[PDB]
Amino acid sequence: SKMRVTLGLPVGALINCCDNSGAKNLYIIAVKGWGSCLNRLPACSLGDLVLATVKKGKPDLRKKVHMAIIVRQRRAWRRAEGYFIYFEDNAGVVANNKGEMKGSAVTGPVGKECAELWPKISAAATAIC
Amino acid sequence: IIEPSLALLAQKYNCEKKVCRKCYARLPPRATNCRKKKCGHSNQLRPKKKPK
Amino acid sequence: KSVYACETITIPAGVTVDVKSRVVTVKGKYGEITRAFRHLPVDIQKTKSGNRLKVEMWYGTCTDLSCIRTLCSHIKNMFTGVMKKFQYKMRFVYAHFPINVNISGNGTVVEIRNFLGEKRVRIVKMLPGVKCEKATNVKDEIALTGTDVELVSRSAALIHQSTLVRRKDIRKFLDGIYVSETSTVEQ
RNA sequence: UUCCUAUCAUUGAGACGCAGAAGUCUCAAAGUGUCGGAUUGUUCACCCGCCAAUAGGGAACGUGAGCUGGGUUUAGACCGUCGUGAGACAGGUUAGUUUUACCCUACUGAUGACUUGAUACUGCGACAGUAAUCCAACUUAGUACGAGAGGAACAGUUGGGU
RNA sequence: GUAAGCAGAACUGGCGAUGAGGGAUGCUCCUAACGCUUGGUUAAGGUGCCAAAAUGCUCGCUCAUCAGAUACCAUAAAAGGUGUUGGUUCAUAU
Repeated sequence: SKMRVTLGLPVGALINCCDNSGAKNLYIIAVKGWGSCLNRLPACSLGDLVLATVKKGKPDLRKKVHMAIIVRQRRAWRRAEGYFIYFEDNAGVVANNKGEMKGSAVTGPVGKECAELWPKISAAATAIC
Repeated sequence: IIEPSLALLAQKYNCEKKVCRKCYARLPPRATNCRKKKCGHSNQLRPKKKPK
Repeated sequence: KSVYACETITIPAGVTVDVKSRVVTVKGKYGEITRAFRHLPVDIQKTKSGNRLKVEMWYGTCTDLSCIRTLCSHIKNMFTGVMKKFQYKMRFVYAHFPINVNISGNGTVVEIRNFLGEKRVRIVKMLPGVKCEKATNVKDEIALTGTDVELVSRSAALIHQSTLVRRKDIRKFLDGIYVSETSTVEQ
């Protein structure tokens, strides 16, 4: 039931990986709840579930299609209090087929709208926004 | 709760019918022909099935 | 095709009938119905001894001959209307969820709550000349009473249409409301 | 850009070897929608994924004074097979020019003469075009139904896609 | 030959070389073949209006939520219908 946020990452983007599962990278491949536009690259915002490969990381964790969630975003978006947040870097977390995160600890900041949706990623986060 | 007396009344409108073979129209228990235009007033009917 | 055909109708005692043109007023003690028959090619005319109402058509083809007896049955219903009324008893049926039914009895309207565990409320106004008593002492029953048949028996059927199951097998889920008995009140 | 329906999805029904959920069959239905990529010049095909669904077609096998020129189909050259040879191949391979609208109509926009006078303001609305459409979450509810696993819907609330 | 406004023959008649009237429209179908014309009569085909002539007369059948409507000709079938109108032949009024 997420509110719209500017979409900062198209399908092609290669982002950083927070958690202790051992992946350095996450290369995005598709997005959950993407409909139908001709020629539009499907893109993901803060907060939301995706699909990904790891490009470098632990060798069992490579060449598979994992689900991830997106946690920081360098593209700017408007909070309703009337200012524009934007983080330093794009980053995400490797996740199970339910929606739970795989590896428990989360480095970096996280967004408000990650912690607002997903209960588990709120707890393990160091400091939100 | 079913109630056996009321189940006779309830099954009368729902179960105790006939069916057109061709257009699937729900019919009275003692029809000969279907009433509809598109099956051609066809006289191939059957009983509406009932659970055991 | 056929040269002549004439059935006749017995008028009972406490009624009066005034067929000017095709249109037939029936006044009795309880109320009065008027009804028009300007479809049918037919000569309605009552008798010298004025508790009998003959009705006839010349030159009736075999399709149109079948409208002589349709007249009689409608006019007979108008008589037993204005004497005796037409009570239609309807009974509620359900498995789990008891269906909760209220009445603005003069108006009248029938809100139907909690049909098959639902939250949508289902108001059904009746036609002008018919009322709805909730029948006391017998559990779960609605009695629909009025002078006309076609006004009452629509108004009964509209409640059946409102309270209908969808998206599920109708043979198992018998949860509804149905006409039990056609009758009169007075006897 | 529009059209068709022999309807994949969405709307309202009917039938079942329909308990629920999930489906299969049929009727009214063309109002709305039918996607992102890897390989191939491909049309087709086959995979990875999403999705309510990724249905099939027509309009000079729609569409080159609209583009592109990868393919096919000139001239250069290479290989294999065939031919004594020049040469040949619905065999493979690489390199190879895509011209003109200012005419008529059409379509899209712009002024504009005149009609029981001139000139100014407020109007009427024949006729033509039309626009909205799908999904998810929260409660409804671990309720109905079921031996159990599983597991709905309407009204209400809140968002998202196109 | 699956068939074709396909290919190849036999008899006669046309079109080609040919208009006029009809078939809305059509080289080949129908009537009918042509010097310039006045009057009369028909042919094929038609008579609600477009359109010259019948909303003529007389007797049946048909109601279509895709009626039907004129040879060649511009498509329709197997199989159904307790829709209606008649017929044929058995069995007790149906």
